[PDB]
Amino acid sequence: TSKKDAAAAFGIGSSIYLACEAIYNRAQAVIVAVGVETAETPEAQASAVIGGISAAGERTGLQALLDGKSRFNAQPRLLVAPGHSAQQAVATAMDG
Amino acid sequence: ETCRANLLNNANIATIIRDDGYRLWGNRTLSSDSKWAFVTRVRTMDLV
Amino acid sequence: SFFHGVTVTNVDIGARTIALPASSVIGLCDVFTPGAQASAKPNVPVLLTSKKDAAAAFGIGSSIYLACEAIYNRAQAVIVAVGVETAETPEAQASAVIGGISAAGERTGLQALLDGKSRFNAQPRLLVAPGHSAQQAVATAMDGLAEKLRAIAILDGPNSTDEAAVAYAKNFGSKRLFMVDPGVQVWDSATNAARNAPASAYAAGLFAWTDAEYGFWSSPSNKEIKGVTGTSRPVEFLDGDETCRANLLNNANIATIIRDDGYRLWGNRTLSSDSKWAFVTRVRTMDLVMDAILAGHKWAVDRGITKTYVKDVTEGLRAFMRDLKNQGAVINFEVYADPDLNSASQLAQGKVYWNIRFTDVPPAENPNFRVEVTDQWLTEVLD
Amino acid sequence: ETCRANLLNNANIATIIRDDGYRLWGNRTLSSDSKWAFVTRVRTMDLVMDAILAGHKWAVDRGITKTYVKDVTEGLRAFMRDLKNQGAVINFEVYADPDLNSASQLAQGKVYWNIRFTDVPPAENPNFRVEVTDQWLTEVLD
Amino acid sequence: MDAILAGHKWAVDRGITKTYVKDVTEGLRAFMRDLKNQGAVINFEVYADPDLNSASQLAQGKVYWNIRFTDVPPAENPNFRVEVTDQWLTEVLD
Amino acid sequence: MDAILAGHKWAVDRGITKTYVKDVTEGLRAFMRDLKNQGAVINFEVYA
Amino acid sequence: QAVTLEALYAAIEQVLRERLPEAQLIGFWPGVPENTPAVSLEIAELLPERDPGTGESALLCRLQARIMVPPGADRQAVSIACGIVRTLREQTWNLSLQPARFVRSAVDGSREELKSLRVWLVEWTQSLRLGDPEWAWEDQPPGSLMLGFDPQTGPGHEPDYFAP
Amino acid sequence: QAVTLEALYAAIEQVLRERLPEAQLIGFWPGVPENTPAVSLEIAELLPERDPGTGESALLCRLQARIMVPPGADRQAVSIACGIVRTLREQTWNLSLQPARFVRSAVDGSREELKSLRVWLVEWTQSLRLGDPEWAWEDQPPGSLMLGFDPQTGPGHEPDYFAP
Repeated sequence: TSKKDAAAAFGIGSSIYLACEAIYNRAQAVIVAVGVETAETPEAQASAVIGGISAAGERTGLQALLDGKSRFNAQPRLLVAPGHSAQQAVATAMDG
Repeated sequence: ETCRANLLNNANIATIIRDDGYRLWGNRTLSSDSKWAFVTRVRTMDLV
Repeated sequence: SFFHGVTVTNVDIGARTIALPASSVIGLCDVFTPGAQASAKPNVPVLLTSKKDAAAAFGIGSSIYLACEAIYNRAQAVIVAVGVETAETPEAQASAVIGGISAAGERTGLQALLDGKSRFNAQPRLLVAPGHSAQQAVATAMDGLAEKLRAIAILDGPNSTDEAAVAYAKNFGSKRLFMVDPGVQVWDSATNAARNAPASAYAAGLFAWTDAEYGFWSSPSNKEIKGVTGTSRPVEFLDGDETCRANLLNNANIATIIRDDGYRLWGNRTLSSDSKWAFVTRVRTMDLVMDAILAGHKWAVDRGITKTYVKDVTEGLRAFMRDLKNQGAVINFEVYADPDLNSASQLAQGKVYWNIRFTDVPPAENPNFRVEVTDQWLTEVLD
Repeated sequence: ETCRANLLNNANIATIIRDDGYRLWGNRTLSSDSKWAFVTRVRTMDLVMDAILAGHKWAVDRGITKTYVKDVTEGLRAFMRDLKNQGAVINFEVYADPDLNSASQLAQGKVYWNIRFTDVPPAENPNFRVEVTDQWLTEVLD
Repeated sequence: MDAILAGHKWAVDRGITKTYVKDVTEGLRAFMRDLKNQGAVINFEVYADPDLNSASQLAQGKVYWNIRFTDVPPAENPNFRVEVTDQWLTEVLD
Repeated sequence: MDAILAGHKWAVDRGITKTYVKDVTEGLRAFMRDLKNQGAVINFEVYA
Repeated sequence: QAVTLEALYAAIEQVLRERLPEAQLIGFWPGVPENTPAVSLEIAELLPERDPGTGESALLCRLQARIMVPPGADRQAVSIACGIVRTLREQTWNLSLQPARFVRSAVDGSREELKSLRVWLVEWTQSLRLGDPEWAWEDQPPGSLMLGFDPQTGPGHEPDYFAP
Repeated sequence: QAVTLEALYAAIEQVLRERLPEAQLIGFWPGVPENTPAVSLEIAELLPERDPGTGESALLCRLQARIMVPPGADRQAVSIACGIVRTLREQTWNLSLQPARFVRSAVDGSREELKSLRVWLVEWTQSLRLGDPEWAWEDQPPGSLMLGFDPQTGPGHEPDYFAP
C-alpha cells in the first residue's frame, strides 16, 4: 500500500520494486505483488511468471493473484506484469 | 482510501490508528448483509 | 466501508477559456552571406523579435536583414526567419528557398517554418519570401506551405509592366495568396542611393501592424507604408475612376501601392477562385478561429461525453465567439451542438459534433453615396 | 493523421505522444468487437457485474414472499440511480424481461429481469464544424 | 481542499441528523464567507447536493456537499481604450 | 448571362448534397434581387 | 388492477345468477329459447366519454338485456324485469367501477324470431377504464429472480441470467 | 410535407397490421368474406371544418371500420372491436396529424350480403390538410443543376441549359 512497504518487502534494486516505484510516483494504490526469482533461461522465465499450482497445491506466479481476495480482501482488478509481457505465452495468461 | 487502516475497515474490522494510538476507527460489524453493517443500527434495533 | 473519512474531491467540470494564437508571426526566407558578423546557420530558423536581433543574427546589409528592416520600421512583430545561402544560378536559387528535407531528416528551406511552433512556440501566419516569390516554383511551394500553417502567403509579382502581373496571378487560384504588384523604391544606405525593393516585406509589416492596432479582422488595404521613398513603375489612382490603372489590378485580385510618394496599400482580395474567400479578412479570421478551437480544446479529448460535458463545451464555446463579437471581429454567431449528428451511435464511437456558424466583418471596399436634389422640402421656407 | 501516433492507435494500441512523453494517448482495448473497443466500457461493465452479483448474499432462500421482488429491484434501481448522478451511466433501465416472462414459465417459479445501462463514452474525437456565413450581415443596419 | 480535509475530521462518525447537515453546511458557508470579505474569492455557493444525497447513499454513511466558488484572477492585462470624440465639444457654449 | 455562367466555378463536383440547390439558387435569387432594387430589372423569377 | 371486458362479462353473469334464482339461465351471448323464463344479455352500443389524463379509454357500454318469454306469461316477465331494475341503483359489480345508470325498460319489436313474442329491452350504461395505465411501467410477479444484462438477454439466452 | 389520401390509406392499414395480429386481413377497400375474423375498412362521409388561412382544405373524414363475422363467434368479434377502440385515444398514425376522435361502435344492419350476419360499425374522424400550401412556391430536388433563361426554355429546349 505504500512505497516503504514495497521496499521493505522486495528491497531496492529489485525489478518489482522498480515497478512499484512507477505506480507510487503517479498514484496511491493497493498493489497485490507476487514477486518471483530470476530464472536462467528466458524461455522458462515466462513459465516462472505464469507458474500455476505447485506440488503442494499452492498457486505460484501470476496465478497467485487469484488468491488476492481470499487472503487480503482486495481483488486485483488491474493485471500488470512489466517486462515479461511482450511474449504470446505470458500475455495469453494475462488474458486468461 | 488505499491506506492500511482503511483496508481493514473495508474488511469490517475496526482499528486504532493515530500516533500514540488515540482514535478508534471503524463502526461496522461482521455482517454478511449490507443492512446490518453499522454497529449503530444493530445497537438501536436491540434497544427498541 | 469504501472509505472511512473525509473525501475532498476536485470535480473539474467547468467551461474552459479559449485564447487566440496571436495572428502576427511572420515567416521569412531570404538569402544571406554567412560569416563572422552573422550568428545564424544558413538553414535553421531564428526567432527575430527586434531590429537589433535581426542584425546580430544575419548581419547588417544581408538580403534578409533588409527584409527585417522593412518589417521593423513599419510594425513591431515576431519574425521566424530561416535564411539561406546564395546559389549560382537563379534556376537553382528556387530550390534552396523551397528546400525540403536534408540528409539528416531536417527541413531546410521554406519548410523550416514548420518548426516555428515546435521550437519557438511561434507559428507563422505571414509567409513572405521577398524577391523569390516572383517565381512560380517558390509561390506554388509557398501556397502549399500556407495550407500547413493556415498562413497567408504574401506574394509579389515581377516589377515589369502590369500585363506581366495579370499573367502571373492567373496561374494560382488559391485563397492563401496575397499579391502586391508594384515594386517599392526604397532608400538603400549601403550604396547611398534608392534601390527597388520587392515590396513583399513592406506589406508584411502592414499585416502585422493592423493586428496590433486595429485587430486581426482588419484589412491593411488603406494604411500607410512608412519606409519607402517612392514606387517603381508608378500606378495611377486619380479620385474616383473605376477605370483607373490601380483599380484594374484590384479587379484582377492584385493589391497595389497607389499614391504620390507611394504611401497607401490598395487591395484586400486574395487570389481566390471562389467569391466566398475573396477578402483577405475572411481568410485570416477563419484560420484564427479554426486554430483557437483546435489548440484550445486539447483538454476535452477524453473527458467523457456526459450531458454536462457538451453543455460546458458549448457554453465555453459561446463565450469565445461572444468575446469576439463585442470586440468587433464577428457580427453575430450561433454556436450549438448538432442534434442531427450527435446520435446514440456516434456518441458511442466517441464522436461529438459542434456547429459554429458566424459572420465575419467584411471590409467596406466600396462605400456608395447616392446624392440627389429634389423639391420635397421646398415649401418648408414658408414660416 | 499522417503521424505515427495515429498509425499506432488504429492497431488498438495506446501510445505516449507528447514532447518528452508526458501523456497517454488511446482508449482502445485489443477487442475484435466494436462494442467492447473501449477501456471505459470494459472497466465499468466488469465493475457493475461484480457489484450486483457479489452483493446478493442476503437474497438467498429465506421465505421468498411477494415483497421479495420489491426489495431486490428497488434496491437494485437505487444502486443504478446512484451511478447515474455520480456520472458513471448516461441512461439505464432495470426492467422485467418481456419476451421471457411467460405464463408457462411462471409455474416454474423463475422470473427474469434485465439490467441495461448506457456507459459514458470518452470523447475521443470532439469534432467542430465551424463555417462563415452571410446570414447576420443585415444586422448591421441600426 | 486541505482546509476542508483537515478541518472536518470531527465529523467522521457524528451521525446524520438534521442538525448535522445543518451545522456542517452553515459551518462551511462561514469559512467561504470569511474568505470572500478577506478578498480570496469573489462569491460562493455551498449547499448539500440533492441528487447525490440519495436515500441509499446516506444509508452507507456517504453524505455529499458541494462548494462552488470563483477565484480572484490576477489582472495580467489591464486594457485601456482611449477615444477622442466630439460629443462634449458643444459644452463650451454656455 | 455573363454574370451567372462565368460566376459558377465553385459549383463544380465537390460533394453535391441536398444543400447544394439551396446554396446555388439562394445565391442566384439574391443576385437578381440586387438587380431589382438597383433598377436593372422590373420583375424576375428564378423558378424550377 | 384495471378492468377487462372478459372480466366484465363474467361478473354480470355471476351476480345475476346469485341474486335472481327465478332466472333459470343467464348468459352474455346465448341463444335457443328452449323454455319460458329466459334472459338473454346483449351489447347495444359503446360510446366515448371525457378522456382522463392517462392512457385509459373512457367507454360507456349500453349493456342490453332482453327477456324472452312466450305469450300468456306477461305478468311473470315484468317480475323478472323488476328484479334487474332494483339491482341497478348502486351496483358496481365488485369490479372497482362506477354505479350503473338505468336507462329504460319497454316492450320492443325484435329483428329475431318471434316464437317468444314478448321481449323486454333492459339497457344500462357504466363507465370503463380499459386502456392500460402509464402510472407504473412494470408488473408484480411473485417467485424467484433472475438477473441479466444488456447485450446478452432475450428469449434466446437462458444461461446468461444468475440467481444467487 | 403535406399529406395525401393515398398516404393515409396505407398507414391505417400499416399500423393495424402491426398492432393487431389476431386480425387476419386488413384492407381499406376489401371484399369477399372468405373466413371468420375479417375486418373491412370503409369511408362513410368527409365533412368540412374551419378553413385555415392558406390554401389547405380542412376535412374530417368518417373513417369507417366494419367487422364482419359469422354467427356463433359473437364474443370473439367484440374483442376485435376492443383492440381498435383502445388504439384511437392518441393515435396520429405517424403522419403529422391530429389524434383521431372515436365516435361510436355498435351492431348495424348492412345493405350488403348477410352471410356474415354480425357486423360492427367502427367510425372515427381526424382532420386533414390536403390542400397544397402557399408558404413555399417551389420544391426541393436533389441532384445536379441546369440553368436556362426566359425565351429559350420549356420541354422543347434541351441544349439551352448549362451546368458548369
